Amino acid sequence: KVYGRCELAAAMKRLGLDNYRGYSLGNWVCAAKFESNFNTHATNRNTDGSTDYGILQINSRWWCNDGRTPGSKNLCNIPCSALLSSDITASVNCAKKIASGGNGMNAWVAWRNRCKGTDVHAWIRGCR
Repeated sequence: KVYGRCELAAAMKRLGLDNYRGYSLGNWVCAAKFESNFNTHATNRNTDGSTDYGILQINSRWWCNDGRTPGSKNLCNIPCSALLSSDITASVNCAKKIASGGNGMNAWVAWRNRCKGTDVHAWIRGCR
């Protein structure tokens, strides 16, 4: 799947992501095109023996299982798969918990690349 920006972003609101660890959802939204381009089934394999997955584009060897990655942890104890689904909320639910770490959006430098220091409400406006 691949979700439409607004069609998708008030969905995060549903998850209250907005102000998840003080994080405005636009910042979240962003990461999705930048790290997800809002594609549910988009998944990027690394030259590090693993792929980030989902739209979230998070690394398996630390979070999910696709039974593939040598020495992977899957601390999410879940399917790497269950996330690229045309309904990301699941991955979201895991991604969200994953921010419980100190680092924050930092873990998506792509975020720090784009989403960091940027006008995140630039997403919010003109969509209910």
